[PDB]
Amino acid sequence: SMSYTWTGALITPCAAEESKLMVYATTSRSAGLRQKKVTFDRLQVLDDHYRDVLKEMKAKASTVKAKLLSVEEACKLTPPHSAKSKFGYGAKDVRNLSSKAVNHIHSVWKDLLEDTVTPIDTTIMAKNEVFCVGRKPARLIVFPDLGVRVCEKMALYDVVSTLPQVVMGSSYGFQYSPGQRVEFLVNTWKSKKNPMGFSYDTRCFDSTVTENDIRVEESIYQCCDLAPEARQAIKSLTERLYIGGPLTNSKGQNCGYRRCRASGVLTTSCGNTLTCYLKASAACRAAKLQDCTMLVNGDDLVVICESAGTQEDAASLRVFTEAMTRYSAPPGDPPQPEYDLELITSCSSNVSVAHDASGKRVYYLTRDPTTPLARAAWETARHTPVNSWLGNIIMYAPTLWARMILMTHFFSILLAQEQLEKALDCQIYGACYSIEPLDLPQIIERLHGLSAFSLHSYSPGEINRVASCLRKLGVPPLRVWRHRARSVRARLLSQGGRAATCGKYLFNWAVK
Ligand SMILES: Cn1c(-c2ccccc2)c(C2CCCCC2)c2sc(C(=O)O)cc21
Ligand SMILES: [Mn+2]
Ligand SMILES: [Mn+2]
Repeated sequence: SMSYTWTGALITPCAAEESKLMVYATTSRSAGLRQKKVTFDRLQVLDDHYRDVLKEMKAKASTVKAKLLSVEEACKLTPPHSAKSKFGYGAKDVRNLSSKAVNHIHSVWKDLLEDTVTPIDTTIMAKNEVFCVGRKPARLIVFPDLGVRVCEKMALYDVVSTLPQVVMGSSYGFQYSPGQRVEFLVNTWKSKKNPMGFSYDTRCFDSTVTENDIRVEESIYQCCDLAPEARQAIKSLTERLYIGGPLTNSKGQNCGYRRCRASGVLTTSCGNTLTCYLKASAACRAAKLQDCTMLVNGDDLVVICESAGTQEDAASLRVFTEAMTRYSAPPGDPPQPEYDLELITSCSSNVSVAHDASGKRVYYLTRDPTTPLARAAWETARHTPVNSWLGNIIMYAPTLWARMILMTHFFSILLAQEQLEKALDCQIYGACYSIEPLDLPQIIERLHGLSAFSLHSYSPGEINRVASCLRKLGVPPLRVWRHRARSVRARLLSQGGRAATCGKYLFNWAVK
């Protein structure tokens, strides 16, 4: 079946959007190009490898017990800036347990229990994201109304937060902080006698997810020991929402119909990760890969196994790809065997190595800095809700580029504007935090360890990547950042207190 059908009505913005300050932001103007790419017929043919892996996943899922959340619990766990309901209340009313919201949520719940067939309405919007130099079109986001979204937590929050780690174990990527993720990847790599690894990412993954895939996911959830109302709600959600439904634009027009994964539902991440794990584990068996270990984060897969030799390895990957494709998930770019862990990129990132103060080798997670730099650039001139700059500084604190460029430039600006003490909203790991810049040393220490303030002797390859990207983008070279940092550090130190703590920890590297 067609992943989507379209009426011709346009995907419309609900606010002024911005396409420029090179660096661009996606807008609804490009929605059409995305629509075209994401619209196609799915062919899927399952085989015994698939059935066998599924069986094993269900056996694990059958050891999980999950509860319903009360309306109140689901209200409190609703994010503060999520889109308001069409029924007269918003997130803040949900979070503060307003009778309007609570009564509507209860009525949505009752409807889900009493009707398991009527397709539920969704809104479709174009995502506004910043990229750098062609242009990629806007990604689409499909979500139901706020009341429905609270009900999804009621039925499934306890499931999505407990089940995936049980079914997928160490392969469930979302359990890992950056350093833990590296630790898993390095230990896996070092465990193989002659390691080979590869990344795979599916072309339009959400569009490739079929009705059957979504029903198989539901059948995994129903293996859990659940309350009878939960079972009914999960069924109803699956039939009325997850498998598909009508799409409405921001102006209330009907845009069409969805027969694939909606991107804006509670189960998107868990379900995509489970479905990718299922197809990829079965594809590892088809390909006959030896001593396979997988890491999955949605449709971002890394596989590390024992090499069977160069040509053998190249042929097995084609076999893996062929299996993935029969299962509905062809790659954007064909996977390539890698024999150096540093060269495997997944979730836009890769493992690299540096040295701590003692000279000990320390592995850490990095990435190509072009997008982070471009987003930081945007945020110097505009301003937004996520403050990706700050998020990158935190998640990529041990990297040469976050330390030399992002930390420097941003403290430079905070100092100049006297806003060291002003908290900033920052979206990280799906949550919105209010972060004070002076709190960074503690945050980084907790997330990455003290060695993050002491890494040196970066790998040549990583240093040259940073240098190249700066050259490509016309940003000053590393020597200038070091000079700037020495100045930033002196200034911080001059202020004493916590400002000095920042200078000392964040900018220890810039000292002579
Ligand atoms: C060009 N440029 C950029 C930049 C612009 C577009 C995309 C990425 C980085 C930047 C970004 C500014 C925000 C932090 C990362 C670098 C800077 S700083 C600078 C200077 O002369 O001091 C020049 C630039
Ligand atoms: Mn993909
Ligand atoms: Mn992906």
